Amino acid sequence: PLIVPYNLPLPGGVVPRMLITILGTVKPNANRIALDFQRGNDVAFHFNPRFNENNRRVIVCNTKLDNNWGREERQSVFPFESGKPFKIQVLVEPDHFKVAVNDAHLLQYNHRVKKLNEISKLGISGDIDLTSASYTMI
Ligand SMILES: OC[C@H]1O[C@@H](S[C@@H]2O[C@H](CO)[C@@H](O)[C@H](O)[C@H]2O)[C@H](O)[C@@H](n2cc(Sc3ccccc3)nn2)[C@H]1O
Repeated sequence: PLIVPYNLPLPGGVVPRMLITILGTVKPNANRIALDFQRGNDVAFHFNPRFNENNRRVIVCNTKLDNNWGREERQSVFPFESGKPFKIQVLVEPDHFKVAVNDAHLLQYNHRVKKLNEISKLGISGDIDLTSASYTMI
């Protein structure tokens, strides 16, 4: 049981074949969740489930540079359900982050920030009860 918002240090940044696992439970009337993989103040990879944007559920992903959001990447495949236990796995690959939820592939996001070994924090926020956050090499 971890207090949200939660900061997970990623020592020496990320690297291909590093797997980051987030476990928790979605709150009963959730509206939003966010994962923010940060390089200093920049956000290399923002992963943002939205449960009610114009009465649709959507995943929004983006990058923040010098305090400005860039081009959003959107999709309607949406695996989360309010009130349920979830697992998000983010696997760093050479050209992209890959995300799987509850053991089903969800999306990939190409690397816009290229200094991977400087992406040294993961922020976890929004409408969840967070159980644990950790990493391993596969
Ligand atoms: O681009 C990614 C960002 O998008 C904006 S919303 C964006 O705003 C633009 C300008 O008005 C419109 O042009 C676009 O159409 C529209 O999508 C979101 O507010 C950004 N966010 C999401 C979250 S979660 C969260 C929020 C509070 C507390 C905990 C977790 N925290 N920050 C980010 O997701």
